[PDB]
Amino acid sequence: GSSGSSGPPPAPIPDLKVFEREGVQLNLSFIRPPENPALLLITITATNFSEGDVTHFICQAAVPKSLQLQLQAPSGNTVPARGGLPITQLFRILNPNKAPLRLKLRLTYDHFHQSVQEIFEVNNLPVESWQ
Repeated sequence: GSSGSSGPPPAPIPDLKVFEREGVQLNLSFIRPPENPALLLITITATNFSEGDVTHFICQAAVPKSLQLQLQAPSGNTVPARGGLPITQLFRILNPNKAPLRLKLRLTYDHFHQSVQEIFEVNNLPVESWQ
């Protein structure tokens, strides 16, 4: 029939701020699937509110040999400046070596008919991720 489980609620991981712009806003989400504990599915949420619709957005990353990285198919190289739907990209990472490393986030796009290049490294990652 139908049966849940016996036990208290776990402790998930709250979003993480990596990039904040007067118009653009990027958020980081960590997912830890039960089937694969050593697997870390990271997600990105780039929102645009400014009066300049973004296009041809490029999202890249970098990880140390120890870990792995998988670039999944995007959703669209276009972001609505009218609070529409942001872009999301899936990235698989293997941390079986039990080594809590960091992740690099490379951003490259065009805004207001101008070149927008900003690179940063998320060093304020949560402990639960590896722990």
